[PDB]
Amino acid sequence: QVQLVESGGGSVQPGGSLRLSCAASASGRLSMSGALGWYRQVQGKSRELVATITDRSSTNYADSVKGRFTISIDDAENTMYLQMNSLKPEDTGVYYCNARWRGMNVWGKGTRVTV
Amino acid sequence: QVQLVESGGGSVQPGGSLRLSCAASASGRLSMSGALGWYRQVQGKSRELVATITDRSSTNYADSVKGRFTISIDDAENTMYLQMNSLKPEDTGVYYCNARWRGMNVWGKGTRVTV
Amino acid sequence: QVQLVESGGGSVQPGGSLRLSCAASASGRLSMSGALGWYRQVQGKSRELVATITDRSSTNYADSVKGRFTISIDDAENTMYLQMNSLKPEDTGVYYCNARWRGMNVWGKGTRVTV
Amino acid sequence: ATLRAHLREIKVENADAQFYVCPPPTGATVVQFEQPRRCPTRPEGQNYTEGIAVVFKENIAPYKFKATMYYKDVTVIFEDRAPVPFEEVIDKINAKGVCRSTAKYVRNNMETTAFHRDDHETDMELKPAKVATRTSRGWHTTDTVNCIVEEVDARSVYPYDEFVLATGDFVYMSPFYGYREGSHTEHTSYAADRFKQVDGFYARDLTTKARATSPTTRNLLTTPKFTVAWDWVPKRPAVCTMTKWQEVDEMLRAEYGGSFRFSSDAISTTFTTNLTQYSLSRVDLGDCIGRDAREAIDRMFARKYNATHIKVGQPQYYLATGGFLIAYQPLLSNTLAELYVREYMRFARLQFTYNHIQRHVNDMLGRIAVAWCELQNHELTLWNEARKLNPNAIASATVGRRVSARMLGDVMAVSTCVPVAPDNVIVQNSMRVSSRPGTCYSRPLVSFRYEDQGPLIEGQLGENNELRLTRDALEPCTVGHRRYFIFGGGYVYFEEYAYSHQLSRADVTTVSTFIDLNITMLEDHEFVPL
Amino acid sequence: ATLRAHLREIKVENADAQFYVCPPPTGATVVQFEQPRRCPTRPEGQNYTEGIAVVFKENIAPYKFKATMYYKDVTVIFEDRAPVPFEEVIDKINAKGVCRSTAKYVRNNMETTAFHRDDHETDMELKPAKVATRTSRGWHTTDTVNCIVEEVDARSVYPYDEFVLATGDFVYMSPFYGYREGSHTEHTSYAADRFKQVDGFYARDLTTKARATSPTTRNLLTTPKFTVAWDWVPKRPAVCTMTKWQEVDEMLRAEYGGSFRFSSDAISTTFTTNLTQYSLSRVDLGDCIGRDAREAIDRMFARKYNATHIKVGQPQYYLATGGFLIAYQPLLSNTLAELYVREYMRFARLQFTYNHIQRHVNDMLGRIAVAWCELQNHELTLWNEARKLNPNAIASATVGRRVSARMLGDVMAVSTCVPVAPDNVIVQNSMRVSSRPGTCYSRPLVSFRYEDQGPLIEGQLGENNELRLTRDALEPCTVGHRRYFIFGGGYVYFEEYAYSHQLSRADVTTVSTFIDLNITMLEDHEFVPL
Amino acid sequence: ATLRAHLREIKVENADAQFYVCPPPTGATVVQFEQPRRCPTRPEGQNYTEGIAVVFKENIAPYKFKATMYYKDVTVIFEDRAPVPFEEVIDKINAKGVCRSTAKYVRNNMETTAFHRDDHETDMELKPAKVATRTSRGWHTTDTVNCIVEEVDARSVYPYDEFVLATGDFVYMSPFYGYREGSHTEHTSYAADRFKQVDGFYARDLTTKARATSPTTRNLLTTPKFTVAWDWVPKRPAVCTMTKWQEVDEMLRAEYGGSFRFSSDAISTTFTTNLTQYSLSRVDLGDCIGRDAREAIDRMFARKYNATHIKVGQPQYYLATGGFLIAYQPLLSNTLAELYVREYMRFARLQFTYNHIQRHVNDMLGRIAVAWCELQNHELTLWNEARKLNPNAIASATVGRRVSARMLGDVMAVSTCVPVAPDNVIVQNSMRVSSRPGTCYSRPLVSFRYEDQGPLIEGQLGENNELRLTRDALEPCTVGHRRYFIFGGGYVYFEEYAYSHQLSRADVTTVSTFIDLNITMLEDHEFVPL
Ligand SMILES: *[C@@H]1O[C@H](CO)[C@@H](O[C@@H]2O[C@H](CO)[C@@H](O)[C@H](O)[C@H]2NC(C)=O)[C@H](O)[C@H]1NC(C)=O
Ligand SMILES: *[C@@H]1O[C@H](CO)[C@@H](O[C@@H]2O[C@H](CO)[C@@H](O)[C@H](O)[C@H]2NC(C)=O)[C@H](O)[C@H]1NC(C)=O
Ligand SMILES: *[C@@H]1O[C@H](CO)[C@@H](O[C@@H]2O[C@H](CO)[C@@H](O)[C@H](O)[C@H]2NC(C)=O)[C@H](O)[C@H]1NC(C)=O
Ligand SMILES: *[C@@H]1O[C@H](CO)[C@@H](O[C@@H]2O[C@H](CO)[C@@H](O)[C@H](O)[C@H]2NC(C)=O)[C@H](O)[C@H]1NC(C)=O
Repeated sequence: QVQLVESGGGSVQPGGSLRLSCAASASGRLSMSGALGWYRQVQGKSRELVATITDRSSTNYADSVKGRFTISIDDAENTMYLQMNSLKPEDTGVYYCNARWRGMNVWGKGTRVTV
Repeated sequence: QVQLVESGGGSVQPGGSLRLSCAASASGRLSMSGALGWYRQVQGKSRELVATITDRSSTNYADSVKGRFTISIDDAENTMYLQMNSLKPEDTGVYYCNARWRGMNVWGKGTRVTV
Repeated sequence: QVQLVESGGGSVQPGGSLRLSCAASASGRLSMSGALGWYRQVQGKSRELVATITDRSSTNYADSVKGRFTISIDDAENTMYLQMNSLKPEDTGVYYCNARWRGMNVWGKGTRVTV
Repeated sequence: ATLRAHLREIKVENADAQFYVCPPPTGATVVQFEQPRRCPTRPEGQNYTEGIAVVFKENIAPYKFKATMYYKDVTVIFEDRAPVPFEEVIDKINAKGVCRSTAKYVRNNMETTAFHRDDHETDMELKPAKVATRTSRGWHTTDTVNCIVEEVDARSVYPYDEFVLATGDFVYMSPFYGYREGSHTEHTSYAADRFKQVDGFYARDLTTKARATSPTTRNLLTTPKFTVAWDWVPKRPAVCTMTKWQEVDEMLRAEYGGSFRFSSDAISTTFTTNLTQYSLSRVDLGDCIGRDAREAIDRMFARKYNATHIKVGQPQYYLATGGFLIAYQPLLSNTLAELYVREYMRFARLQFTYNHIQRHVNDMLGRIAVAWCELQNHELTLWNEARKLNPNAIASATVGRRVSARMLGDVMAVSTCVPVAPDNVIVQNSMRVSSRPGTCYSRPLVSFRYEDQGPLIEGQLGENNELRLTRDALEPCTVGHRRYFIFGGGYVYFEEYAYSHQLSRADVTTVSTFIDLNITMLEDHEFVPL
Repeated sequence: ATLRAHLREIKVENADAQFYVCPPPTGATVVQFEQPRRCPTRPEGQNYTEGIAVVFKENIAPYKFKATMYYKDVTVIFEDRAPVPFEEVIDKINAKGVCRSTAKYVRNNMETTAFHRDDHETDMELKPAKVATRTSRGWHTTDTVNCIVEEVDARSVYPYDEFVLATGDFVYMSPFYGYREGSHTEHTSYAADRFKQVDGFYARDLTTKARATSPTTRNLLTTPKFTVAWDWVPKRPAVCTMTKWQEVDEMLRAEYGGSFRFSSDAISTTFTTNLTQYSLSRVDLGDCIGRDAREAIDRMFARKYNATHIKVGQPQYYLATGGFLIAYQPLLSNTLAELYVREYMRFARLQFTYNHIQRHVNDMLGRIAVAWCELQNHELTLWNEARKLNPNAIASATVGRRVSARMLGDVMAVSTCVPVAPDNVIVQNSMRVSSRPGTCYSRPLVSFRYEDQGPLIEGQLGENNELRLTRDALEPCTVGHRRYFIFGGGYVYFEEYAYSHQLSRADVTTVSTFIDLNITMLEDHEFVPL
Repeated sequence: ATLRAHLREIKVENADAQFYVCPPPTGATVVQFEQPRRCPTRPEGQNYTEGIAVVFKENIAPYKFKATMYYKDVTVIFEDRAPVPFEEVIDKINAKGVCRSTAKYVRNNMETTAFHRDDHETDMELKPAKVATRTSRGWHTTDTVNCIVEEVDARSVYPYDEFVLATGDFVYMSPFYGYREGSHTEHTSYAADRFKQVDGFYARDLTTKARATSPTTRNLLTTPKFTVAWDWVPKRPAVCTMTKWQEVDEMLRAEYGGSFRFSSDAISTTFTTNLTQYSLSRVDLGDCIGRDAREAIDRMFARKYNATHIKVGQPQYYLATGGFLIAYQPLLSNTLAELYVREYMRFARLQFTYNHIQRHVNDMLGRIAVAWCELQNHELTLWNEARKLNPNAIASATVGRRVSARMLGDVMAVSTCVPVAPDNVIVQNSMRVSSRPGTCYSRPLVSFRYEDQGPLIEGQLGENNELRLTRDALEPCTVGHRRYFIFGGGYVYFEEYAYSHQLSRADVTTVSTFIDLNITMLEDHEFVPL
């Protein structure tokens, strides 16, 4: 079994910056994960793809986010971070971390972000 | 299962020459046969030994045939031949090819030769 | 099964000398024995230790025998010997050879010695 | 006399044996096996009873489909791999059956463009692969830079959020994803720029060059090592959450340590569960589980127990460790039922109340339960050691059909073997290595074809009619070599590393008793050749 | 829908699996196993009969205790070992918890004295060893010369003339020997100068430094390699000469070659004995054997035979090859008893007299005897080959508990193994050898502790939760490596020699039939990485 | 007390175990084993029934005899082999026990004559071979040119056209060929100049030098590698074409794919045949097959089925794949016969007419047939895998007697082993290699003799009392070596590569349960010697 402990949510005014984090138990090494990432829920929508690492060296970002946010990982801490700069009111919602290893899948309890 | 396709029989006047052949199916390699050869039947007798190769390098011939006939093989064509020369009326009969590999034995459908 | 063939017993006056021997069957090699030796019985006591080789290269002697007797072995003859010098009346009794290999124990039929 | 003629004639009737090409498994399908366990002692356990059981497991409903991979090999010396972009797949591969000589790659973190033999950009035709099977068909531009196209099997299991390719690689996108109304809500881990869906797509075979007679919707996805494409279809309708895995003819239940422990002679797994039944009817709307559990229990009872045992009550349900659900119906043999009758005169509720009756039953059934457990550990110990020596034979024996297998750590990887007709196989006349005089092949060299008009493929004869694509089994050449190898319902005899003849299985002696051998065996005397 | 949530939650429940540290056996305990035998033919034997039996063997009454070894290591380059004298054990090790830096040794047959780094004689305190188990505790001065103290298990068996240490070494002196009145007559092979007994001794733990609350009598002995000490206690009172080894549910007896031959399905051995009963009652004063034989025979008869057979007469006793005694009670089935009754109308005495009845029985039972014998040889042949491949698994399966084993020639050496809780084990992130780039470990590296606060010990993951202290299983670093290793109920997945994640046992497919696999398997296609 | 003296006394009475010299098989006798099969599922097959069966196979009537080989070894450096001419065999070997120092051979296609130490042609006497057994005697001139004479076993099978020697070589001439009237018509592949028959021949034993008391007819043949000779005897009178191979206690029969399929629990081979019976009575003149089939079917019926089943009709006959003939008698159980009786109330003809009765039977028996297949495949998979690890043990277990075996590809070669009395074997004191200090033997060295006064042969101790003639099993010497090897009904203990003592089999602990070991085992602790 793998546990994803999520942290770094909150509230800031427009143009502010945040840094979400998702740390994993020893039973799942993030640097070896097949696909890691952050997904956003909005009041009228399903889970949108925000930012992910779909191969140990690849990267993906939503069109409406590309250039503002940045995803990264730390193999020593076994944690991943989503640096979010220059936030907009539209960035408001519930963010959920996800990590999956060769068919095994895991979701974190989504943290709230509001602008 | 192995099969021997025998050919070259016929009628030839005294003093002539003839050449018998016995081709084998891929399931039995004549070059590796323990004993190969030709046997003759005549109205008053059982199968006489005519010519054989009783080891991969040793030829054997009947007394009345020694120096007159010759046995040989072709490993590419998986076929053996009996070259006959200076034919006599006495050589008339039914010739049968035989090949045997370590206890497994095979006989061809005898071809007639007449002088 | 192993058998100990004991010999060399007898009688001599004080100051004399004897040489006891204990030969073993091929099924037990004395030079590889964990503990070899001679034990004495007297009218008023159980088996007293006289002389032993308690490891392939270490010896032991009773206090009243130290420097007076000597134990040794022959690997070719598969036999052990107890050289007894300067015998005294107190040395009178029944001597028994013993050899033991890693839990397997064997005793010889005791030989008498008297002074 | 005459009987030998009939026997000789019948001895020509060879068995319907076939050859098999077993490719090495990639790990796209792995299976586990049981490990021997701590066997309990007879004094343990209480409330023993016998009954009929039906075991169910979570239904994952596998969805198998066909997918095509497109990629470029680059060698410059410096080996690299790259995906074929959508424009090249649609406008050149599907449109004309050709690839560009050019290929983008990365060296020292910088983009670079390779070219075939340093020539200019030009179209190159795709030609079918030589060694490829009729099923896993593929094509390539050569035999630098080389374009490759391969059709492979793919599998997705519930919830269908991903799929695995026959190469062992995963794709973190649902097979049902697409721009359609009911599809853009499916799972995906990739940016929108990495996926493309084409409506009204008309396929063109890279072999026959024939264009398809009907339109389709094709999905394309760019992975950093290849692009993948597959035909989109709407999601399959839902099915029952559990599948009937086993029908257990006799199953003993006992309470141990505040938990029920189940066991049988056949099922090598001893299910563990809580003492309280599961509320199945609240979730089993439409009786997906109830209908099958009732049908199977009644069928098994009627088939055997009908005249010798009595049903205690209605079927019960329990959830066990792992993904299992056990339907269970306890029974009482007629002889045991009479004991309860004679004590009652001084119904299910009575079962565990008569202490003196249950004390006898706990020992009687405890005897059997422990016997089965000790036996199963002995079988598992032998079977698990043999599995390491020959996984192909043990996977095939377990499954009851030929399969290719590999040990992959402590879990077995498996795949299907391709059958080859015996008339399409040819054995080579010699097993000596021409270029390395001191060495010889360990087993016969062969040439074969999957189809009657296909090209001849060079290989080596493996164990029990297996055909291997790599001529790698070798040995130092030793004098006095003699060997009989299994070959299509008979044997093939080799002497001094050279082929000699074929034997029928009837030409070799079959052993059964010492009397058969005492009249045949000799005191063999080695001749020590020069 | 909802049922999958319950299954997903139940899938979190892991089995009560544990790790085991199995150290290599030293040969202090060796066990034999049966060898297949020449099975007799059905025409052999006469006077066949069935019956109940109880097999007894010589009661060796093992006496297990704990002994402490004390010795000095010397390295000068030139390696040597020496025993600690009694004065140092009593006046420095027990009194203060220290050793002298000096150590006497021998070189070129002359006595010499070593010192720590050539320094002067100084006292040095002992520190507990890092790798030592909670039970097999030990201490040392360093980490030249080094003082060592170790506590080990010891065993002595009847007549108690010697004892063996857990190191595999023997001590040719009785554990009960001492200067006390009833002890000075026990066995000893050593001169009086090599032994010392201390009455009113008070121990002091080398760990807690706590001195004992009550006095004891401690024995000390000087062997040429080490000194041994143990607490003396008076000899245990006597016990029954034979012990009940096996209770056989059924046993056939037959006269063959002028001797009885006993055999059953359960017992893999067969007992040979004379046709004359042993006069047990003359030696079995107090009925140690008689009482148990009668109780067991009646219990087994009541448990089965009571309703279908009749006892021929009173129990009999026989002595067989090896250390065995067999109690036996022949039986007659009711259907066979009727034949004797009708043939009498023309009672143990009748049995082998009716040649016409016995001729049928000799063949009817001979059929069974030969069937069991041929079957046992088949099982022994398979089990004995598996034993050579994996002695740890075969020993554990035979015994029903985890044990460590070595093949030691043609006899198996065995030892107990230490359990380790799964939360005290950590798996390392890489399988590559840092100092040797072309080499990798074949199985995962680990770090663990025997107790929750103990120091971390470096090891390697063995087969089936075994933990090995030596990181020595290696391989060349081949490409495309994927592996699943068993690890605490679940599995641990490694890819390209790097740790990635842990799986539950439910995350891997379990096979049972070809139907389960036909819907899941794929025709695997290797991708051949660059 | 006294009981231990009796156990101690009986513990000396070890079993009548023996040693065996197992020479390597040459391939003169090869045997096959069964291969696993993909058997049909329960829904398959029709018209299932049960019955008694008797399986017969082609009677090959093996004819074993003794042959003598004569040849010259030549070394000139340049190794060669040549046959002895008839004149030297008759006028020197049989006349005086001597050979000529000269030997004709061929080098670069030219004839050449070798001489012993380049000396003139002189007679050399034959001395008996040192290593040869009492059965396969041999003699030679030396220990260049060496004259050799060996007596070997030979075998010929119907039609008796050839014979094989114990060396694995064939002779393509009938053992019965000769100049005599009824013999000159037998088979021969060799020219008349290569064969000679001597009437009135009187043999002269090469060891005792005694000339035979009676004349014989001796055949001599010259093969390019050796001359062979044997005593001629007139051909054995004819025997019936089939032999009774198996009496099958219970056999099921089913119709599948327009062919019958037979199966049983005992017979691992499932026979296949046409639906039409064979016209046996037209060929079996004198009822050699008929009489035995009727007699054996009645034996098995009377022995078991007599009270529980009814015979459907007279025995039937079928010819199957391979050389088999199956006599069969279908049966109906008393409880099944009642269904046919009650269905008639609305006799072989009825069996397959009542569709509803047969529908039940097809499933009821199909259940058993499939269970037996799955079980047999599991046994074959394990047995065939073990066979590769130890062919000597698996061959001996299969046959029920000690035999020497070798794998020879995919077909096992077999030969007899020579027994040696335990008092004729001596174990050497050390297992170190004197000339190679870093190397030691893996198993003990021995010295033995086949007969009580024969010369001592040097060898090595193999597994389970086997004696090997080649001291070739080696290992690098290691510290702390301890081993127990099986040796004549007991064990032999070696420590640090040196012999120490012998143990009775009763001196080692016999395993049974964890309770027996928990009281004996210790937590073993390594001592790591210097
Ligand atoms: C065996 O099963 C019976 C029920 O069939 C258990 O008996 C019940 O135990 C509880 C707790 O003590 C009582 O409240 C009930 O009144 C009992 N029911 C009956 C019908 O007697 C019993 O506990 C089980 N055995 C074990 C070892 O737990
Ligand atoms: C074939 O096997 C039989 C046993 O089935 C062997 O029979 C023995 O033969 C010798 C020599 O004629 C007799 O002295 C023995 O009395 C026979 N024993 C039995 C139990 O009948 C026979 O030795 C074997 N054949 C050969 C050629 O050795
Ligand atoms: C089978 O057992 C019977 C005894 O129950 C044996 O018969 C005895 O044989 C001796 C020696 O001939 C006679 O002195 C006795 O009078 C016999 N006793 C009875 C009661 O008949 C018989 O020998 C045994 N079978 C075999 C093969 O030895
Ligand atoms: C099962 O066995 C019966 C015979 O015992 C087969 O029935 C016969 O079929 C032929 C061909 O149609 C008819 O000519 C006969 O009249 C039938 N005989 C009887 C007694 O009914 C039947 O075909 C077999 N089943 C299968 C599947 O082959």
